[PDB]
Amino acid sequence: LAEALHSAL
Repeated sequence: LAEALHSAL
């Protein structure tokens, strides 16, 4: 989650 969310935004 941390990584995916960081890149998504």
